[PDB]
Amino acid sequence: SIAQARKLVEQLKMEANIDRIKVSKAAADLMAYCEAHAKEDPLL
Amino acid sequence: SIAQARKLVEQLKMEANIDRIKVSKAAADLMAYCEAHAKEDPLLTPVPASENPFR
Amino acid sequence: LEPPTVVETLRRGSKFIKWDEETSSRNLVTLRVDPNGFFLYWTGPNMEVDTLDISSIRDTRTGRYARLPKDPKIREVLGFARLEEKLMTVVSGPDPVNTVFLNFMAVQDDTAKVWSEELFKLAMNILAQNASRNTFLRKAYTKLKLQVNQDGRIPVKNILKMFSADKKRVETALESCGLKFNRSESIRPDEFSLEIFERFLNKLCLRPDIDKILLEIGAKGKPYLTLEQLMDFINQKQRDPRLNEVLYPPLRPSQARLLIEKYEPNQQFLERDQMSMEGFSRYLGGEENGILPLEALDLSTDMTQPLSAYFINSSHNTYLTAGQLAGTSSVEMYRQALLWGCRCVELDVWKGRPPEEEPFITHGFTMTTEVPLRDVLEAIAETAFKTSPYPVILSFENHVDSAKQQAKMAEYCRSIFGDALLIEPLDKYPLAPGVPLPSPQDLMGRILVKNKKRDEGTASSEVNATEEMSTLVNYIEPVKFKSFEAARKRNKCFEMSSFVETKAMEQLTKSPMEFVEYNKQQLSRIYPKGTRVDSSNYMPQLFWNVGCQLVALNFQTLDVAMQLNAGVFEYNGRSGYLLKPEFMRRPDKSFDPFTEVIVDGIVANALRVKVISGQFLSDRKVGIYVEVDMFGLPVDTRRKYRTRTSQGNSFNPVWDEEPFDFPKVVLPTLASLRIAAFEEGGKFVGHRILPVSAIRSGYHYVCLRNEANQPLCLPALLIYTEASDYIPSLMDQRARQLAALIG
Amino acid sequence: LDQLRQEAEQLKNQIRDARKACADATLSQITNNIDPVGRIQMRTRRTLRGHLAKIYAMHWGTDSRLLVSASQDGKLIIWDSYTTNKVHAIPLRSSWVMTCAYAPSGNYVACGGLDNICSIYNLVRVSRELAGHTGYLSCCRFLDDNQIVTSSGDTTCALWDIETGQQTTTFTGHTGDVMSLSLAPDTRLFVSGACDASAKLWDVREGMCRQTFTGHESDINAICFFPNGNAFATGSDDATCRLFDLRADQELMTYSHDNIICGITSVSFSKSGRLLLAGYDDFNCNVWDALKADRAGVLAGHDNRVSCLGVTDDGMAVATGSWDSFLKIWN
Amino acid sequence: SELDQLRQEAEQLKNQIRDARKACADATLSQITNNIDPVGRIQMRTRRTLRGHLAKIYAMHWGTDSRLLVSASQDGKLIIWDSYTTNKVHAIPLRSSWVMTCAYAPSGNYVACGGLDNICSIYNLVRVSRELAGHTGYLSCCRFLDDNQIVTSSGDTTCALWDIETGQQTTTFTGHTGDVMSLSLAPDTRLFVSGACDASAKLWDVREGMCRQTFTGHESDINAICFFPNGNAFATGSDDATCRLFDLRADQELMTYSHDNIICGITSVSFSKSGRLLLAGYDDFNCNVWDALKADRAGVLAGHDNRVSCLGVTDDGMAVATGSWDSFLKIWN
Ligand SMILES: [Ca+2]
Repeated sequence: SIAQARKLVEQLKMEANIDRIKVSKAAADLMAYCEAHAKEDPLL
Repeated sequence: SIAQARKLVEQLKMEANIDRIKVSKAAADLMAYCEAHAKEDPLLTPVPASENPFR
Repeated sequence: LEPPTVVETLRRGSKFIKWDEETSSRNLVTLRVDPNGFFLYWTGPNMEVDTLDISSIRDTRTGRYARLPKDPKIREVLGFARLEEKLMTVVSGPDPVNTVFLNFMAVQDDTAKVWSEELFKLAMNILAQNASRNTFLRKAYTKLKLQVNQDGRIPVKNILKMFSADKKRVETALESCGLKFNRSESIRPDEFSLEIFERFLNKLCLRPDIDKILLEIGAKGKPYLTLEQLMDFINQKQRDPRLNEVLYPPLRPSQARLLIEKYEPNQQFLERDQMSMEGFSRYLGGEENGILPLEALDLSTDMTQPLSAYFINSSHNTYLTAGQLAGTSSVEMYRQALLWGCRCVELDVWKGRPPEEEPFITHGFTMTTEVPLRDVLEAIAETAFKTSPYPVILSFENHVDSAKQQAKMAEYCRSIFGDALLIEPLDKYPLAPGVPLPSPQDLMGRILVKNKKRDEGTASSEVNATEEMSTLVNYIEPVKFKSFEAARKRNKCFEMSSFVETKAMEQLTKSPMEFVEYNKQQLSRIYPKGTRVDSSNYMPQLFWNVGCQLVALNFQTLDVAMQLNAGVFEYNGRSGYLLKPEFMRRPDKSFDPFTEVIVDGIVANALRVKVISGQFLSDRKVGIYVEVDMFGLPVDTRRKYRTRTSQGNSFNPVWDEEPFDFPKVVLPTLASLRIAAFEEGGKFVGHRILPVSAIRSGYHYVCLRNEANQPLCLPALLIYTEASDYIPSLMDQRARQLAALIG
Repeated sequence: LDQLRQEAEQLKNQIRDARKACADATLSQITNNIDPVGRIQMRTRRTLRGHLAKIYAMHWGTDSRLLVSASQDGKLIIWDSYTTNKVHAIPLRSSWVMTCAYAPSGNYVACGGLDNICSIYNLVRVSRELAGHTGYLSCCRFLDDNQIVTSSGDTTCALWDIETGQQTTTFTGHTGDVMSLSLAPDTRLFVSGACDASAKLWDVREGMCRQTFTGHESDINAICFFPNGNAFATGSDDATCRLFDLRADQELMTYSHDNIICGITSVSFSKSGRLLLAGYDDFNCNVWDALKADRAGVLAGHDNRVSCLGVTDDGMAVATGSWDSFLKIWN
Repeated sequence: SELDQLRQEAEQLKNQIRDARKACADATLSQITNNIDPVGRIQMRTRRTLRGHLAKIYAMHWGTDSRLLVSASQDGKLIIWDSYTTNKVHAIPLRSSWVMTCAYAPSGNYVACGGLDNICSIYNLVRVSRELAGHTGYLSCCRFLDDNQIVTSSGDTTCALWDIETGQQTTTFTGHTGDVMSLSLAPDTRLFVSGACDASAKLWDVREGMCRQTFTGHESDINAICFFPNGNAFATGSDDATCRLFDLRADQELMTYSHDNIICGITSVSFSKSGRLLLAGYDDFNCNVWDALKADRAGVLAGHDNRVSCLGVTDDGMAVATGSWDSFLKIWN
């Protein structure tokens, strides 16, 4: 039963070594996506 | 009661010591019969209308 | 109570010569009964399998009771010494007046006593009359599988006839499930299986009435309930909350695991304790989710109380089959009455002829057709105890004047009835002033005689009895009604006094409390006036609400009054005896019946019937509207409720509107619901009359009957009841109340 | 009674492994090296009007000219298939007939029915009145001038002697109704089909049930005997014909098909034994092959249920009796 | 002493996960898109009503050329519709009656199926061309990569990528606990996410068969998912009646589309062409189109009577088809 939990330890240890992308550039890129295609949208 | 079950075994008793022949010969006895009689059977091949009594 | 079981000598078959006196044509067919216990099918005269709905069988009389052939062409063919033990006639039909005969004749010895005993056991079985909804769809699938054509396949002209609201769906719904969908083609009976017919009915109709339930119980996105979401669906929404929960235990998570393993089709849901959407559309018309429980349908009432404290099903001039003036009297009408559940019949014995002196039956001074008396008592003693072993009260209108006809009709009853005619008083209850009447238990299997001891129509010109006819009158006895204070002071509880409908409305409203105070000791029958010459009926609820016992109707014309007196006597095991509620049979605590307020001593209920929808309601594309009556005490009677008519869109309409409330019913063990569904245009479809203290709450299928309480196969409703306890110029004072009840 | 159950059934599994030891090659394997008969079509040559109700049974003569029929009117009629002249007209005294027969001499024609009594007519009036069945009679066939084998509904058969009228031997051993029987062309043995799905093979010499055959799952309605004497073909209510042998002790073919559901009523063989003419319940008579298990033509000619057949000893034609009072002779 | 000493570290780094979000907690879209004007009042109309089904529609999928749409129903009848001329081009029956999904191909000559019978049956454009068995739960949603490989999502808490020439579970994915109700692909098909039943949104990398990112946030079921068209964000449905918008770069939920008088939960989510709109379905039979960067209702698409079961714009964003439970698959514009 511990081997189910020992999969989770190797599941969460790879969540530590992920590059942090902050929301300043990221959410503004989602802002920039809706503006770069703002006239190619037949439901507005 | 018991006697109908007694004779049920005794009728089945003579069914044990019966003899047989193989189905390869049993399907050869039938297959000899049809082809030796297919020349005159009036239902495989029809007959002339003169000898035919129903026409 | 047993489920309908087919014995081995009915599944395999026997060989029966079916004859008919009309066309004088007899074949040689082999009768069978399909293993569910539904139909009586035989391969026909031109190789087309006929049927007969086995719930539409009223009696199967054999032997000396059967119908003998009268034509010497048929008589010389069948062979007419002791061979009138192989006959069998199976009467059928919806009403008592309309009966068809199926004159069989067996070809082996002693196979007709076995059959006709085991067909009457299958026609009068409770759990195949109050059955499930899913049982009433296997009764409409077996009808489709039996009636094959000559080739032996199911014709598509039968599937386009049974579900025939719009045939543009059935031609589409057959073509999408993988069968032959043309107008003249055939489906083979082993590629038309119950798994396929179930898949046929899902494609046929669209069901938002079920899907509205599946949003309130929490099934949101996953196609399965849990065990927990079902275990508190029953104990929260579909549990009758009048009842004591210590004796009626709520549902356990080990008990609800069987409800999954009985209905759920998929295997990946069965092992995980989860029920799919098709498992819940199967459960709602299962054998546990019924509109009534099986404690109020079998013979479970306190049968120890005396005979003054019971509703006794009764009749008035029950020998007639038409209007009261120019009709035709019969003798078959007694057999259809005493089999239905009647327990008091009427006989108008009139003086016979001067050629030979023997009495007979006819209506006085109307030149109606006459039936002889000797063949009436043989049609009474035969069938008095074939459905209910509880006593029958004969009620003579003795009109003869000769002395020799009086003794001759006295010798008939002591000969035809045998030992079942109560000629002596019992040991425990002798006829002295101050005693009570016997119970139905201690009179079980006996037959009493009502006659004089030693706008009325014809019952006012009655003759003084003689010393021979007066020997049979023992317990129930007529005496001319003088007053109330003379009756209570005398205190002989073996007297009765008949009242017409008029003179008992002059004594229902003038003094109702003394009427109930008298109706706990003694009897009083009620029979309608002579000005209803078309044989219509007054409401019996006018005179049960003061506790009369033998309220008598006309059994021939089935209007809403006679559709009541055979829907309120279907309970207590169809025995024709119902116990009066507690404060109408107790000598200490009396009450006014006309009370606009609740009474201290009776708990009051409240009801909210919501009529959601209903499937397969009609043969033609037309709208349906539902009336929800509720009879009772005059402060309970509401007859104004009705839905709006639907559009006739498909097989099932949907009504989406407010529920019908009944807030304060003072006496709820006397009240009774009624849910009639009409066609748009007054044409009847069905009705079901339920009692009030026994009806469950929650989402149920009410499976409609016809106008004489025989089950219909396809139509039903999906209603939602909600019962709970209640948490709070004298004539015109009372005549303005009964006008909701008289109509 | 405990010991009797197992030692009887232990021999009943001694049959199956002895049957499995014999079943080396079923008959469909050997006949593949022979071409089929292809298509064969018969037409209605004569038609026999004069009956008034449903027709139940028929049996050609050994002189191969006449026949007989037994209607529900109780009107036994002897036809002539050459000129369509009713040669006699014999009225019964019990209109519930169920079978008839014909003698090899041509002089005696028997007919019995639901009235349990096998009357025998002379060629006119009854000569012998054979009674003793406590159930309904279902089929009877003549052996010779003096002996007739009947098949009642009291789960028996019989072997009479009509000069005395007494039963010589009661061929008992069935557990349900006995539906039909068929003698042998050498007239030494016969078969019997029941409502227990139990064909058999008896013998007229000793009186014993010699062999026993099972295999169907419904009633058995009619059985014919092969013109070799080696085989016999049965017909059941499960819309199948089968073909056994007295030596192989097992079914050898199974003449079934899809879109054939309703039961069977009467079978027979041809003169050689090549065909197997069955008469079904969906009003058509089929022609199978005794070796190929393929159809070869349908006799779609009747308007009600076809209830009896019979093929002449000269093999000229067949005849089908139906429920609409018609006898169609097909050649 | 061993089963406790892992739980001290099984929740140690998880607390570093949320504390990494606090270091990344810089702004939301309410404080960075507040100077953006809305789109106004959005009205649509029933352009074409595709009658032709017999029972509840349970899924649909658009084609590649924005013309053909498939629609599997509960009666077991795939119909490949033509939106331009209101045509039933094919009508493929099924051997699996209880359906809950359907698909189409990017090249456009293959269809899929699925449902309660645990089998995904690829057809050809009509005969049964393939079969995919091996799931021990109900099939719920299946999508296509190309003509050779197909992903599914099942009721046995496992997603599975298949091969269409062999018919076996080539790559199998594990890690959820409840059922797996829907999945969707990124527009590059390099990484696909799926939403479970027990309130999680996990991302599976297709090239390796092992997760790399796990989202949380819901308190109930998840019944739909769909991608933002640039492939760096996605959005889900729920049972708690709130859609979301997650950031695959920033690992954090960004915006909730919550509103009062909204008690029915979502059953279908799909974005629009330029990513300004988020459409949705509900149990009030409407189809509330939400503006993305303002978290606000902007239009009601109310043309049904029973609940909405599937929804989706085209590959150019011209039309939008909602398939309800009344067999009436509309097209809005
Ligand atoms: Ca009268």
